[PDB]
Amino acid sequence: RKPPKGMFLSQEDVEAVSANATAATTVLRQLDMELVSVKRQIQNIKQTNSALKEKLDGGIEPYRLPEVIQKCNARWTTEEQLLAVQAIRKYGRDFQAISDVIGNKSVVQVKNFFVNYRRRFNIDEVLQEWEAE
Amino acid sequence: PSGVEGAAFQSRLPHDRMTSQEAACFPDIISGPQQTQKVFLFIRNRTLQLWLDNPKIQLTFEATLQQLEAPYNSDTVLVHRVHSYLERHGLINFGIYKRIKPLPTKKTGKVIIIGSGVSGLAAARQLQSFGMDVTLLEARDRVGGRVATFRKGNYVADLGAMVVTGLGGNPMAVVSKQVNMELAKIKQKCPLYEANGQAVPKEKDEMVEQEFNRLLEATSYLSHQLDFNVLNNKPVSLGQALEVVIQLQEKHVKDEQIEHWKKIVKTQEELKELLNKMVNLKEKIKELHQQYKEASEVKPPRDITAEFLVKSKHRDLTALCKEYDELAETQGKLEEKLQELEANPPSDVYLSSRDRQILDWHFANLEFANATPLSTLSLKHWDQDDDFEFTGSHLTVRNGYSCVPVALAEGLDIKLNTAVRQVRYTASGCEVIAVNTRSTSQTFIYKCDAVLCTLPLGVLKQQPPAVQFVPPLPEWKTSAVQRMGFGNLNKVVLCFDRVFWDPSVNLFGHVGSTTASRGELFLFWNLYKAPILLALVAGEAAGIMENISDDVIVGRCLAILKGIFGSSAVPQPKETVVSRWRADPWARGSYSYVAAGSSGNDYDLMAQPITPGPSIPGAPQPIPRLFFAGEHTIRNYPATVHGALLSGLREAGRIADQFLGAMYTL
Repeated sequence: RKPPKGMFLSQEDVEAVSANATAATTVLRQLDMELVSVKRQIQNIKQTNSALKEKLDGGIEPYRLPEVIQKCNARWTTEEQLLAVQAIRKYGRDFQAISDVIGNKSVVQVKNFFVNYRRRFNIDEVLQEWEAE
Repeated sequence: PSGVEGAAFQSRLPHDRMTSQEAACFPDIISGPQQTQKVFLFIRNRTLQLWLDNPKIQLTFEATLQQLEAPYNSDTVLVHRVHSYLERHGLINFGIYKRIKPLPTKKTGKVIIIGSGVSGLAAARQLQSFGMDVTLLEARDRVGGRVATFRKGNYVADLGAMVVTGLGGNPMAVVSKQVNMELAKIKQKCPLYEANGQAVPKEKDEMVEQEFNRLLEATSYLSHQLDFNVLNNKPVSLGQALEVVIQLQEKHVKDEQIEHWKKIVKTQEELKELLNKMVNLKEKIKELHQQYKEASEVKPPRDITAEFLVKSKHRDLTALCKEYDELAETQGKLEEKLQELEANPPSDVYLSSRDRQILDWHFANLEFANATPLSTLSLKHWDQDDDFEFTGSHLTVRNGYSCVPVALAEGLDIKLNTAVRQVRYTASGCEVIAVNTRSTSQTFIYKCDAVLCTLPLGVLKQQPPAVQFVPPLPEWKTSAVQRMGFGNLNKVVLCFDRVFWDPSVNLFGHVGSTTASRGELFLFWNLYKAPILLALVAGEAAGIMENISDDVIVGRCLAILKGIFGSSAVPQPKETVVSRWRADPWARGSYSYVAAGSSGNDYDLMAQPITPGPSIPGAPQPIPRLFFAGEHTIRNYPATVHGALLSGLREAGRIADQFLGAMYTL
């Protein structure tokens, strides 16, 4: 009902190797040359990728900045308020970013400040200006 | 099996059902109630048992009934019918037995038997056993035909049949008890040795052998499961099918390397895209860092937009530094996959050149068994006789297979050196016209009620004819003769003064340098007590080595043996004999094979008798006059000795029923 294990035979393949006297030798060179075709396509993208690998020498190590560990605070200095209105103008509604700029306000009291100081800092007009960019 | 019921097995009969034979002779019993069938089956098996339990004396009907006991000894006509059916068709009292009831004083009818091979001799004894006058016409100067034995001094070596293929159900088993023959088992261990001179390592000998067997089973799948049995209106052979199966395994190897290296590219380019996002992200972090240094340089206290610019650029730079790090784990993951994938490649080749050479030996072995190139064997039908294989160990005859026939020829009228040349059969009888082999002038005429032809299939095949049939054979018979295959197979007997081989190995192989010469002396047999090594020539090599002198042939054998055993360990042989069975005009081949475009039905065709037309128009249809026997007439056991013998027993029962009457069908 099934061919022996380790033997591959398909009604499809068998017709293909019997269509003529050399249709056997044909189909086996079509795959010999397709196999060389892919091997030199590897050694070619393996040499492209060896060059791209070199441009990344030393990584991004001279360019990292030490992280600042800062306890998260609750009161809003005038300074932190002005940093925030400027992050809104730059980052729209990316609370994570805005919370990273201000440094000692986490992500929720960013949300709270879009609301408490919505009137006085004209936060609506700011977002529209950010929206057109 | 054992009991009354190994009797049925050892007679090639089902123990628990009636055969078409018996339905024909006992149509009352087979259409009768199931219980009388079981009675008959027991009576048959019990009589077969009594004969088998002692086959050196005739089993008379009334010795039989003396030992069947009730309820089975009650119906004495059923016991007399059963015993007579068996005796007539050679299932009991056949071969060489002591006769209780001595012969009828006067014969009845006259049969001429062409050929005194085993099939001829076995019919001749049965006919003479039945009351007929029998004469055998034999072209050669010895009996046995293709059972040919060499004898010089103490050297003994079969050039023809050599092996008994198992005694489980083999009629040669009965003959072995009847005629003493030294039957010696064949150890099936066969070490292969390449052309270099040195053994195949067990790692390979077992790889290739398993691959040979898997390739064979693969052709069976092509045949019976995909109906791969015709190509370009021609029938497919075993050789074509093996070659297609090999090509598709080679194809699948290339198909595997393709989709493996195509997984290396799919991942080697997913890398390419990831490095390109990492150059462009590093060049963006090169530039943000510069911007953050410049903005950090504006010394404080500054206004809040310039404090925003330091804060901003610091967030923006760590966001891109986070992103470049996550594209670094990912670069790592892909860099290992490529190390994994490239270190786990699939098979480079299906079979290496050394491998295919060892695989050719297993193909040479198979061309040896079937005595013909695999390109001639029918794919569908070449193994159709495999279901009837005997059980047990294959044996050889230490005293030469010639002793069997020579033993059967005792008591029989045998004209040697008598070459049949024309067979004339008419509505009123037959004349066979033979000449003397020494001088073809001395012409002989033999008149008879019937002719039994046991001419080898290669003689019947000969064009122009060696034997003319008058009237010619009908086309249904001559077409079977063309369609069937008659193969070829030769032996080289090497007679030495001393054993220089491994005595514990009966046989060992030699792997050929090329496909074309895979059967050229690819196997060596050592079975005789004395120092005799036999070398076989199989496949396409067999018919080509018959155009090459004995000395050149013996030369190549020595060379091969020198490489396997060392140049100083093999002396010149004392006596050498090279067979040429295709050249032999009384054989023209070794034995039959199921050719592509043939089938097993052609073997039944070869067995059908011929009935001539009426002498006077309007006369009633005549009796059959020309009968056929031999290894090419027994479809279930062809190309063997046991099958020749069985066919002789068949025709003798059929001739006797025709000319002496069958009084056991009432």
